[PDB]
Formats: sequence, structure tokens, C-alpha cells
Amino acid sequence: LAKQEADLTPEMIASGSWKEKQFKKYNFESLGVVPSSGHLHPLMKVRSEFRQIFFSMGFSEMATNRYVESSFWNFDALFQPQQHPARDAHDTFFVSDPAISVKFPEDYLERVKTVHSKGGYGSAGYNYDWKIEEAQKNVLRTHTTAVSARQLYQLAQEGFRPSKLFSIDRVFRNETLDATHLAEFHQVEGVIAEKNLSLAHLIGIFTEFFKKLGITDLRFKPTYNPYTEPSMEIFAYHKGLAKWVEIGNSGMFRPEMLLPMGLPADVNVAGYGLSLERPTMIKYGINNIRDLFGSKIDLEVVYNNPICRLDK
Amino acid sequence: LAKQEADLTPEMIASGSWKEKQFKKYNFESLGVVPSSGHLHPLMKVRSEFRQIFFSMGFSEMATNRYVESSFWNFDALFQPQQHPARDAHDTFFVSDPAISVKFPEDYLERVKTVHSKGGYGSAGYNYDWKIEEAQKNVLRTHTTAVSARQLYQLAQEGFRPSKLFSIDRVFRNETLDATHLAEFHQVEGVIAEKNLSLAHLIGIFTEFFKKLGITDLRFKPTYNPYTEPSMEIFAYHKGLAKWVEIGNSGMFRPEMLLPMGLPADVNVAGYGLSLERPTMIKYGINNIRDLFGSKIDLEVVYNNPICRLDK
Amino acid sequence: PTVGIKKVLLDKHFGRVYTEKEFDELCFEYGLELDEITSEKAAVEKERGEAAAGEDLNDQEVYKIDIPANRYDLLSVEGLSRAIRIFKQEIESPEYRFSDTKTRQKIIVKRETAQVRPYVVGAVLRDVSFDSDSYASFIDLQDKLHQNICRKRTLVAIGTHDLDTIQGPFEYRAEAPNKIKFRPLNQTKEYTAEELMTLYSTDSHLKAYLPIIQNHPVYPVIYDKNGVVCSMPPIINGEHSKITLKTKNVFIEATATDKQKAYVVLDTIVTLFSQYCQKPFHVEQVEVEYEETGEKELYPLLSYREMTVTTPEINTKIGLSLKDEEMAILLNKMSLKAEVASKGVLKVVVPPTRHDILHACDIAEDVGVAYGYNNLVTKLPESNTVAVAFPINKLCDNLRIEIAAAGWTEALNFALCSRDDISTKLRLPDALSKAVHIGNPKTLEFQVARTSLLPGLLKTLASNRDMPLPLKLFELQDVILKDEKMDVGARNERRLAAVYYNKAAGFEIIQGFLDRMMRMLNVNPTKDQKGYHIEADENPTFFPGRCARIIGPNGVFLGRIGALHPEVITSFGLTLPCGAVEFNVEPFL
Amino acid sequence: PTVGIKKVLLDKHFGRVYTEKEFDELCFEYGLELDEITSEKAAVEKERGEAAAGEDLNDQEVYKIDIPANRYDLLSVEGLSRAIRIFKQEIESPEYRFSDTKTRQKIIVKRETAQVRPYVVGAVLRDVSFDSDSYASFIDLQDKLHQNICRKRTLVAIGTHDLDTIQGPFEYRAEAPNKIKFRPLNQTKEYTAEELMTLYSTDSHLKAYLPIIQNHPVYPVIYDKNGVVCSMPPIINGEHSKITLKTKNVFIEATATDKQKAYVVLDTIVTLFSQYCQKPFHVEQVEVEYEETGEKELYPLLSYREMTVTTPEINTKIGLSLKDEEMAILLNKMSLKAEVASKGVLKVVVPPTRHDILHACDIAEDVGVAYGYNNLVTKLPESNTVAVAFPINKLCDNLRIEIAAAGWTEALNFALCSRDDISTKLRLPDALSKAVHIGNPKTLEFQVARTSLLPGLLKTLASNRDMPLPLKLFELQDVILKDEKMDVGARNERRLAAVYYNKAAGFEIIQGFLDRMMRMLNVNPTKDQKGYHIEADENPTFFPGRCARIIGPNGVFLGRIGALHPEVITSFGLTLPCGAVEFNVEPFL
Ligand SMILES: [Mg+2]
Ligand SMILES: [Mg+2]
Repeated sequence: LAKQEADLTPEMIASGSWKEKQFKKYNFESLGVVPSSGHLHPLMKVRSEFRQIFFSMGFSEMATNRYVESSFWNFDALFQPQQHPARDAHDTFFVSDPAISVKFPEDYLERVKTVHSKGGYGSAGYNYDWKIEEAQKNVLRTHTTAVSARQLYQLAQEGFRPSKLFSIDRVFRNETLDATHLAEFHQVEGVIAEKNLSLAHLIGIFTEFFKKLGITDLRFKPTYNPYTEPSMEIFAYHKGLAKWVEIGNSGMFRPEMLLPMGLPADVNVAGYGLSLERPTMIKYGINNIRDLFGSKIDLEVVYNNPICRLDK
Repeated sequence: LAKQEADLTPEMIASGSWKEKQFKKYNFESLGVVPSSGHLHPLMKVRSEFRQIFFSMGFSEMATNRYVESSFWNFDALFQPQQHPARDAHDTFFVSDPAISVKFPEDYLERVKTVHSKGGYGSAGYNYDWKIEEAQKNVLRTHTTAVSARQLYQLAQEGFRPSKLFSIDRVFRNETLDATHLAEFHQVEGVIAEKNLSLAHLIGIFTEFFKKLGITDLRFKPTYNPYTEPSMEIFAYHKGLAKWVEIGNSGMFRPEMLLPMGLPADVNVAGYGLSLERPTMIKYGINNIRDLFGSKIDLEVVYNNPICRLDK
Repeated sequence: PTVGIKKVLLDKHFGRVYTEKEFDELCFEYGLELDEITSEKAAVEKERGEAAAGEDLNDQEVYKIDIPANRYDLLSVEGLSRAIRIFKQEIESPEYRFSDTKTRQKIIVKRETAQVRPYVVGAVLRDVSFDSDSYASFIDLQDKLHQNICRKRTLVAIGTHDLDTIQGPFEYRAEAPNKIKFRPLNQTKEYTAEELMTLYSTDSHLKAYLPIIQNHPVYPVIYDKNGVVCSMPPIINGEHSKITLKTKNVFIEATATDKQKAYVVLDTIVTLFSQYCQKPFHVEQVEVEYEETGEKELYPLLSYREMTVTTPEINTKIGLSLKDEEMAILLNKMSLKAEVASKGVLKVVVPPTRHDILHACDIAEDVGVAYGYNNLVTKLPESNTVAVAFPINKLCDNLRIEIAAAGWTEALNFALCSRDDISTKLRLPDALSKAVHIGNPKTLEFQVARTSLLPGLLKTLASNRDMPLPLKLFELQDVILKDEKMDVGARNERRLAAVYYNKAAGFEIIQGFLDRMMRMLNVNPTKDQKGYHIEADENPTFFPGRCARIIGPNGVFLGRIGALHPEVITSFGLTLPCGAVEFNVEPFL
Repeated sequence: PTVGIKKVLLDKHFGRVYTEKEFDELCFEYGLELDEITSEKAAVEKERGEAAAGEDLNDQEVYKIDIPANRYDLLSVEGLSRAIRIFKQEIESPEYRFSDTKTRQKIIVKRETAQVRPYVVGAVLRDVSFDSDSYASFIDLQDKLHQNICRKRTLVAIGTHDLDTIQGPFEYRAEAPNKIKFRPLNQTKEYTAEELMTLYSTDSHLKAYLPIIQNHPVYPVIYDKNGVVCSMPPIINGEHSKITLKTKNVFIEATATDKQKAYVVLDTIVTLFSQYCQKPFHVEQVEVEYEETGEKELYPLLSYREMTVTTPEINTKIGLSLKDEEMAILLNKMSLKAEVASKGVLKVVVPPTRHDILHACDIAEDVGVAYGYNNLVTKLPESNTVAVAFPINKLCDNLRIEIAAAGWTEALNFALCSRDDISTKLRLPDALSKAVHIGNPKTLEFQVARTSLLPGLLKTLASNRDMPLPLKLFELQDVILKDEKMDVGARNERRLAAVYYNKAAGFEIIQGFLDRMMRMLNVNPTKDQKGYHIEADENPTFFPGRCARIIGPNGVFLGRIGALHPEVITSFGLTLPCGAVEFNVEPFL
């Protein structure tokens, strides 16, 4: 062919010789050179979006860099009896070194022991012998409600004021090698504490929260949770399978884990929560979670990842 | 020297020959290779930070892609008389093509004309002959209060509810070639509308807003503004010059530009505002604004720009 | 807990045949969940894998139903059907009473038993009428209780015997291992404790229960009057006291170290299966006395617990406006007998079948389930608490983060410019017909408002010409266009523009940027009206043969891309080839 | 408006000598602003530039004071000093009245004047006592009024004449240009209208005022009884009626097309300079009649305006709790005479010097200025309306955006790992002394919690080994460490780690990443205890001679950086050189 370069040389621009020579036809059906870019993680993008939503609704972030936790805050402070299937060693990691924690607020621990072993505050308890040596043990936290209990106790000690808090962090559960679930997963939780709070207010709050996620119609089913009463489970219609699918849960904490802290009798604390991997898998169309989390992650999924338009 | 390469070859790692040959001493006083990165603009970073602060305080963003505006909304709707130095052609750009806008809400325009030419709603007016041909002309907006007036009228038409709004966009002023100021600048404004609002509430609101900016102690000075009464100007102590420096302004809109819209007599609308270039210049240590805005921008400033830790 | 129940058994107990959808809706209303449906033939066929096919069992369907962990009376069809039928207001809630008997059974506890298993309770069911299905249900209930609440038989153990095959006041001893010898269940010859442990060491089902009392110096044991080993808890029962379908009287006993769970388990068992008695819902008591202390107790308890709640608190916690009588009637559907004492105060009586009611909040959840969670009127938060962003700004911010990640630097320019920049330098003589003109400028630079973002980027390149190559600047901002249909005659359009300045500015370099920007917006390169594409075009401001027009979804024109004309380059002072792209981003909103 | 006033004149009028700081504080209290201080000698010296030095004027200092645009009585020292002294409660507020006179001046308006300048007002000041300074102030006030409110004399024009040099009832005619001829001010020979326009065409000061009435067929003119041209507004006055220091009576007139601004200007002028009269604060009226209509008016007005406000509205708008009497006394300091009628209702009388009080809100601003804006008790918003982020998360997010911009891909790994990964593969035999051990793992992979982020990145590299090079992964997450001083014995530390995997992994490539990360955190590479640096170190997990320790501000150890040992590479399955860096990011918080 002729001098038909894909571009004009600077000499041609300077001398004005571009009007005497032909140029090569360009194939407009092809694709260009892919730029070398830096990428984020889809789970981190979803976490940032959730944080922005919580900030826009008026929630203050909590400190959740407390993976190792004593059994007192994780179980006993939440009114889970020591001899029930909830506190089983089959699904909870136990720490051997260090094994025990010794320093606790004595008065609060005494009140917790009294409510567990004899009852009170209009309750009946379990009339079993509460043992301190059981609460001494250290475990990896199975849920973020321990941090919420710590924050509520701290708020009650220094005077009460209405509050809205949220947390998004890892939790650990003891599971065998399978594909249904992993040993660690990120849990999103939001807590609202104020006077004369009702279940309808909570319904409206998470209805608004899910409306910002692109979900409009919701249904509710009764369920059971050890530390919340009443409790419910949220379902949304899915057109890909044409059926109702569970999406999250909520509930109001029991008075037996609030009055010993010191909160006023007129204050109701409610909360709701969900996971983080399920919405990400639904949005981005991901089948196997191990392709996204862990050492077996597929980087091609990370590279070709669009922005998080979760409202779409 | 010896085979003292700066690195081990993959052959050396595979064959384990790294323990028979010396390596070259590395100068730890030097610097490494600068990565090729993409950069943002400091003004855009500051704008994003301001947007996040406004969202965290509960303000809803407004639509400000309306550079060209009729003189009715820009001046007449804000109760600025047509024969006063405020509406001078010396500092306002005027549009020649297109020149006029014809479609206005007739009833609202009639009420505005009545209040301008005769007075009412407990006011005295200016008893001058209001001319529609003056309001027909199109200008480039000199402030973002026109968008606020549009939003307030729309809110009043469809029923009132407490609201918090904000806007950050360009405004235009007619200036000669100098160094003190430019013809365009970004103006940050926030508006709060609710029942029985007081000046103390506004003081608290912008006190919190500036506390998130790293400014603690403030002082107030009386000032004059055509469409707000009472009005004030905010000063903060500066240690670099050891003197008090003006940082922003605030005020509550006049009843003569609210009652014709249709707002209830019990609703008070307040607002505050500031610029965007001054905090950026103070934070990043920039002397000449033209090195940051316009076609004469210095890219070395953009490249070596740290993140916006405005709370620091 | 998961309970498998035959479909025909469900039809018999409920009284009507339910389809799958009706039963699923009924489960959704109450809180249960229909996990799976599988015929018992197919259940055996695919229980250990479809290869191990077993069709020797019933071909009737079996439903797997999930039960709440704190509900104990829903572990068998007898309690589940009763609860559901009371919920739908089919039958009246039963009442449990004590049957008068002049001769009560007696258990005497020895002192040494305080070392291992210090607590024991018991009850008697009289005139039973077991059949093929009720016996299997009776065994399954014990299995579930031993697997869930008894904590793998570590805390509580249950034993059942025939009351007629044995006789006399029973004794609970803790003799030495070598002092006990009897014939085990399903065994021929007799064994001692050590022989029994050796025999069951290699077993599978009973292997795990051995270490419970393996290391203790003494073993628990139960004897009748005539020195017959009734059972050796918690390991196995006695063959002489085996219970079969011909039995008419059952003696139930529970040995435990935790006293409360024994009460719960005994009450659950004695209430679930008291209907099969010849006199329905009637049990006789058993007396237990401890020799060490000399105290006497009677079992079972059948505890009805009285609570006092307040209506305003329930309404505030739930978010309703129910009256006293409405709340009482609503609670009557949940097996709770509620009675109004005065205004705002309600007296509730919890039956023995409900051992999960500790606080008033449990009653509140009951009154919320009876009313229905989908009939609550929500109350949304106030508008001035939720902040809504402007959608185009949010999209632009998210896109700009990715643009920076790609390696492009952001710039900023003025909105006002001169006529020569947007008309003559761009080789567009007619461009002035669409721009907005300014009447009174103070300089020969603010004549018109910009219609394209290219001149700003080109001038910024001209200013910073001495910086090292390549220079990759971008800008996404508004442009002003004339539109007659608008209120004022002009409108703002958000556009994204980018340039690539270097000694070589091939079409591929900027085409890749376009492709990446499209990928980040989740639009695939397809020609089927759902994706974007490009096609050849002619435009004065772009070099011939290197200009293309961008068509987005639904055949919408978006912008342009290509190499700039040499005259456009020289009109801004530049001297090197530059590639450019500019397109609208409002359609993607 | 900016007003320049001599310092000695300020001292004379105020009554006491103020220092610069006292005057600046006084301005800050009331709302003014002291722009600049310059002696009139220096003012002339540097007015046109320091090169054009003029020292022929007074060496006394002159203050430049900024005046609010809606305040008209503060345009001269006479009004400014009066307002400030009333504000500080030094003197009583003056009262303006009318002086009785049996012979009033008269102005007769002709019909043709309705074509150009249809409105005229007037007043007379009697028994004036002007001196050197008051005359200059009188001229300066007229200059300011003509420059600001009169809109460059387009709307209103002011003229002053000596009442004794002229006599007779005045007439306001609109004769033709060729019908008027007189001697202009500061001129020798007489001129006509056309000659006057030709003469002033090339002038500078009067050039701009000509096009006001240049094209009209007729020109305004004022005549006395004896056919003497008093003035030709709005161009110039008559030489015969010039006013000098010897004048004892002044006639002030205003010609306008806008009727309200004429009232405002006349009231301002007649109130500011009524103190210099032999009878202070007393003016006599002038009658103006229109021939076309036959109506008669008297001027000036001296309008006292009565308003009725409500105390609760003022308190709600301002945010106070003042009583009625306190608010009245507070308003009395702002030249307003306030009187209480009943409870919650206040009657206010605005004097003619205040022509900026239109609505009650103006009174509210007055009551807020008198009280003081720094004495208001603020009321902060509720805590559950403001959202506060966790600082480390915010810093990490902002830093991660820049890390992505640099070209590094993010990864994610598990928190739990095995002993071999963190102890043996990293060539750290003692590393187990600091880790946290797990008691009951279900697999040989969850023995301990991770103490370093390197194994996760290395395993992720191993999985994706087949992807094209180079691979640049990063991760900033928490690690668990054992600490005895903690509540539970362990703590979480946020660390940032990054790797660079390629056939060549020079120290420079990762050192540049470290430098960029430090730059984005605003820390310079200095050795003066305020910046970061690196120095040689020995560590088993890094290759000898390529390991360094990072020292941050205040000599705080941060982490490590360098090339990994070949054994560490081979222990994870990798086969190519890799560079790594890991450091804490909590000190930068
Ligand atoms: Mg319940
Ligand atoms: Mg005022």
C-alpha cells in the first residue's frame, strides 16, 4: 500500500503534507487496546454502598475490631443459658491460648448471674446454677451483637440519649468443608434505640432501607431467635425463579438483656440485619462463592466488574 | 564486581544457586520508581467531601444544571427592586440570543408584581412601576438562590413538609481582568425550611458543619444582604496571620419573597453559605488561584496532591 | 428440629386432605416450613444415595417439617395437629388434670446416687391404646427429646416400662459395677456392668453414651421389689420390662442431674400422649422420696403459670390499637386462656404445653402472630431524615473514580469562551447557530457559552506542553445548548470528554478507553439493539477516515470519537497528534 | 460606599481620641469596617501611584470606612458620629420639626416638563454656619448620593443655590434648546444649550451626563422671576447663584423621574445638615404646584412611620426570651422610639433618618444587633441526626481509592490459617509465641489466627499463576496479635500489605509504591523526626541485603519492605521473584 500509516506523524502536521498521501482503512468492527487499570473488590464496593446508605439515613458507625471475645459478652450478656443448644461447642470456635479473661465489671456480672440463675425484672429465668468458669472462656465471635451489647452498656452507664448504630464486619462459625456455607462471613446489622419504639417504626425503617436497594414489596414470617422477641423474617418476590425468597431478618431485644445494663424501662431497642454475599451474588450473577472469597478467587471476575448501581 | 544483580533470576530460585554468589549493596538513601497513576482534582475532592458532610447531616441535593436563567427568578422572585444597585448591568452578564422568556406562572407573577409595585403582607414595597419587559430578559445566574426559590415554590405548591437542601455549583459575575477574583466560582449553599425555626438553630447547624471542618471558635458580625434579614458574617481566628478572618455567611430569607410563593405563615426558611476556593487554598497552601482553575492550571500541583483529610 | 410425618397420617389427624400449596401456606402463616416431600419408599431409596434403593417401606408421601427450637410440643403429629387446629379454631383447647388413684407407685432414692445422677422423676400412663403408628410416634418423640433438649442424654435420660410385668416399690441404687448383673434388652445371656461395657465398647449406637458414667466408681441402677434390674440408666433398659403393642399400662421415668429440664421433658411427654388413654387427658401421680434428706415430692407437676400484663405496653411494643376484649380473643387462639381483670390489665394462664413463656414479651409475640404480621400499618420516617442524592451526580462520581483508576488525569476549565474557539478553530462554520450569545462582555473572551469541551482540553494541553509525554486528561461537565422547547430557550447537557496527546495517537488507544467506559456502565458490545456500536462518519473537526459515530442502546446517538484534524491541532498551538472522544452520559441514567 | 474621613475630624465629632484598636472594635460591634488608614498627604502621594507624590495636602490621617449599601444617613461624619454616639448612649436622639415661616418659596411646573423630567421637590435651610470642613462634607454627601442612589444622576439630580442672590417665585420650564442662554458655572462668556453641549462634548466629568436628555426635543430649565437661568438640570448650575462660605441661606432642589427616591434623597440631605442651622434641627417647607393638574404639595415630608410588631414573633425568629420592657429599651438604642401598648404588642416609630425599615423583620434585626450576636445561646442538633464515621475506616477508604488509582488490584482472604503457614513457611520459628491458638478445629486448616497478611497474598498468587504478568495485588485488613495488657489478651491491628510478582521484582518497584503511599498521607521523606525513612535490617523472611525497616514520624517502627527469600517463595508453589511490603497504618491516624 501507500504511506497509509494509522496516524499522522508530527512532521506531517508541521509541514502540512497530510493532503498528498492516502491513509489506511480502519476496521470499525474490532476493539481497541485495553488500558492497564487498578481494580477494587466487589464485596468492598457493596460494603461502601451500604455504609453510604447508613450514613444517609443517620446511623453512626461502631468499633468492630474485636474478633476475640469473652463468652460473657458473646453469650451470657445476651441472655443465652449455658446449657442450651445455642451455646454448643459444635458450631463455635474456642480459644485455647489465651484461654480465660479475668477482668469484668463486677456489679454488672453479678446482676447477669442473678437474672440467669434466679430470674427477676418480671422474668422467670432458668433456675440453673450459673458458673463463672464457663463465662471465663474466650471464643471467636459468632455474631456482631456482642459489640452492640458493649455499646449499649456504655451508653447506659454515661446517661441515655436516642441512638442509631450500625456495623459491617466478619463473623466466624464452625463448619465442615462443604459448599453451602463458609466458616466466615460478613454480617450487616443496624440497631435503633429510643423511647417508646414500636415494631411499625422498625418496619418502616427497613422498608426505606430496602427501597434504596431496589426492592419494593415485602412479606413477613414469624421465626425464632434466642435474644430477640418478637422476631420476624423478611421475604421478597423473585422473578428469576418466580417465588418468594428470604432476604433478611429483624427483631427487638429482650428486656432480660437490657434492664441489667441500666437502660430506662421506657426505652425499646430494635435491630435488623442481613448478610453481604447473597445480594452481591444476586446482583453480579455469581454462582460459586469461593470464586469471590478466599485464596481460590478468580481474578477475571474482579477485572471485568462494573460499578455498583444497586438502585438499578 | 561479581554477579551482583539487584534481583535473583528465576533460574537461581529454581536451582538454588543464590548461596554461592555475592549481591550488590543497595543505597537506602535514594528513592524508587514513581508509579504511573491517575489523579483527581483538588476542587473536586473538596466538593466530594462537602457532599458527604451534607449527606451525613441529612440534606437532599438539588438540581443546579440551569446556568441560563430568566431575570424573574434570579432577581424579581427574591424581592430585589428593578431600580437598585443590586440589579446593575455592570456586574451581571446579559444574554442577547435568546433574549427573552415568555412562559411564567401567571398567578405567581401577578402576586410578585403586586408586592413590588404596591406592597402587602404587612410590607411597604417601593411604590415604583414594575415592568414585565424587564423581567423577560435572560441572564447568567449570579447566585444559586434562584434554584432555591424554584424549589421552595414547587414545595409550597404541592403541600409543605420540613426540608433540608443544599447545592454546590458554579455562579457567574461580570469582572474585568485582574487577580483578586475570577468571573466564575463555585458557591456552596445550604437551606433549611421548617416551622418556628430560629436563628439559634441556624447557629447550631453551621457550628456543627464547621466543627466537622476543623474550626472550633467563631464570632459574628452584622452585615447587609438584599434578600435575607437578619443577616450575619462568620469570622474564625487564624494563627498564620494571628487575626480574625471571614469564612462564610448566613441569614434568614425575607417574608416578602416567601408569602407570595404560598408558604404558611408559621414556616421560617434559613440558609448559610460559603465559597469553595478559599478553604482549598488555605488547606493545600495555594497562592495564585489561576494555577488551579482555568486553562493555565499547573499539573505539578495536581500530581503531587495528598488526600483530603479536612478534619486534620 | 426436623420431623418426618406420613401424608396419610397428616390427613387422618387434621381431618381433611390438604394439597401441597394449602399446607405450605398454612406453614407460612404459623411459622413452620415444609422442607421436603418424599415417599417413605423413596425416602429409603435415596436416604443413603439413589444407588442404595430401598422400596420395602411404605410408598406414601412423608413431609419433612422444621420446628422452632424453643417449641417442644410440636415434635410429634399429636401436638402439631392439635396446635394447628386450635389456631384455625376447629377444636377446643384440651385441659389436663390428675386422675385419682388409691395406690400410687413409689421410688426410694439411695444416698450414693448423689455422686452421679442425683435427680429422678416419674409418671404413669394408664389404660393405653397404642397401635402401629402411635407406637412409632412414641419412640420418635423420645428420640427427638434425647437428641435436642437432653443434650445427647448427658443431662436427662428417659425410660419406659410395662407396669404389669414388674411390681413393688422401686429403688434407685448406686451399687458397685461388680454387684449388678442382669439380661440386657435384645440379648440372650446375662451380663454384669463390666461385661456390658466391654460388649458395648465396639458398638455404634450406644458407644457415645458410655463415657458419661464410665469413670465413676459406682453406677446408677433401678431395682424392683423382687431384685429384678429394671434398667441401668442411661445405657439400656431391662428385657423383662420391655414394652410392646400389647401393653396397657406404661411407667415413665426420668433420671437427670438438671432438675428443670427433667420437669420440661416429663411434662411434654405426659401431655402429648395423654389422649390415647381410655380416659383422655388424665394422669396419675408418683411419689419420690430422698433417703438422705427425708423430703417427699409428687410428679408430674402440670404447671399452669399465671402472668399479669398491661395492654398499653403490648400496644406500644407492637404498634397496634387493640382493645382489651379483642386482645383476649386474639390470645385465646394461641392455646392461652386470657381473662380481663380491669381496664388495661390482663391476666393470662399459660398451660403446661407452653414452657417457653418466661416474660411478657413472649405474650406480645403471641399477640402479634395471632393478629398477623402483614396487617400492621407501617409508619415511614420523616422526609428530612433521609437524604436523597441527585442521580446524575452519583453516577458521575462513581464513573469518575473508575476513570481515575484507568489512568486519566482530571482538569477544569471556564464555562465562557469566544466565538472563534467553538466555531472557526473547530472548522464548524454553522456552530454559532446553536450557541448562546452574551450581550455585554468586558473582554474579547466571554462572548458565548461553550458548546463542546474539546477547546478547554486543547488549551490546557497547550499550557502544559513542556510536561513529559503522554498526557491523558479528561473532563465530564455541562455544556449549554439552545433548545426552543425549553422554558428559557436553553438547556444543560452533561458530557464526558477525554483526550490522548502523544507522538502517536492511534484510534485504538482511545477506542479502548471508550470500551472500558462502556464496560463499567454494564453495556455489552452487541448489535442487537441492546448494546452499543460504532460506524463510519464524516465530520469537519475529525480527520477523514478516522471519525466514527457512537450508537448506544435503542439506536440513540451518543457522541463522537477519533483523531483530530491537523488544522484543529495547529489552531490551538499544539504540534503533536491527539486523539479525542466526547459523548453524552444522560441516556445511561 | 466608602467614606474617607480625617482623623482629627473624627476626634472633634466623637469627643474623644480613639486609638486604632478601639475604633476597629467599635466598627466590628456595629457592622462597619475600617478599610485603610492613610494620611491625606500620603493619600495624594499614593492615590495615582507612589511615583506621583503629592504632599501639598493635610498630613493628618484619613480613615476609609465601608458603609452598608442600604444605610443613607451614614454617608457623612455628621450622621455616622450621631448614630454611633446614640448607640453607645452618649447623647439623646434628635427630633426633627418644621420651622414656621410666613413667606414660603414657590415652584410652578410647566406642562412640557412632563416629557422629560416630570417631578421636582425642594427645601430651604435657613441661617447656615458653614465652615471649611462642613462645606467639603456637604459637597461629598451630594457626590455620594449622586453616585449611589440616584443611579449616576439618571433618576434624581440635586441642586443647591444661594437664596439671597436670587428672588421671586421659581418656574420649571422645558423650553427649546435655542431659547435658553446664560453664563455657566466657572465660565466667562454666555452660551446657549447647543453651544453648551458642544463645549461639554469633549469634557470628562460632565461628558457622561449629556446623553440623558441629549436627544429629547426640549430641555429642562429653571427660571427665577427676573428671567435669570438658575440652573439647567441635570447638567450644571448658574454662576449667578453660586454658593460659597459667606452664604447664610441655602435653597435645595431635586429634579427626578422617580418620585420615591427624590423623597429619600431630600430627607437624607435635609436631616444630616440641619444641625448647622442657627436653630438646630428645623427646616421650612416649600410648595410645589403642577399647572397641568392644579394640585399642590409641600416638601420635605419628614415622615415618621408607625409600625406594630408582636414580641412572641420577634423572640421566635431571633431565639431569645426578652420581655416587653427589655425589648423596648434595647430598641431605644437604635434611633427607634419604641413604646409598649399592651402585653405582647409593641408600637414602633421610625424616624426619617431610617428609610430602610419596610417590614417587621428589619426591626427584628435591629433588636438582634442591639442585644449582640455573640450573646445568643446556641442549640445544637440532636445526636441521632448527625452521623459520625469511624476514623480508621474513613482513612482506609480514602487511601484505598488512591491505591486503586495507582494500579494495584484488591484481594480478600480468610482470617484463619494453619501453624505451618505463619511459622515454618515464613522461616519464623518463634512466630508461634505471639499468635492465638484455636482449641477445636474441624480441619487441619483453622489452627491459628493470622498474624501477617503475606501468606494470603502468596496463596492467591499461587491460585492465579496462569494469568498474564505482572500481578500487583494488595490488601489492607486486620491481624490478630497477643497482648497481655488488653482486656481479653489479644488485639486487632490494621495493616496494609502489597506484593509485586513478575520475572523482575526489583526493590525500586515496591519502594516507589511505599513513597507514593507516604505522599498520599502527607508525610515528606525527611530525617528530621517529622518525616519517614528506611534503614538496613536483617530478617529471616526477607532476602539478605534487600530488607529494610520503616521508621515513621517520632521514630516509630512501622513495618518492613523488600524481596522475599527463595525458600519462602518455594514454600507456596510460586516460581518467580516477588517483592513485598507490609506496614501498620494506625500511627497515621
Ligand atoms: Mg415465642
Ligand atoms: Mg436592616
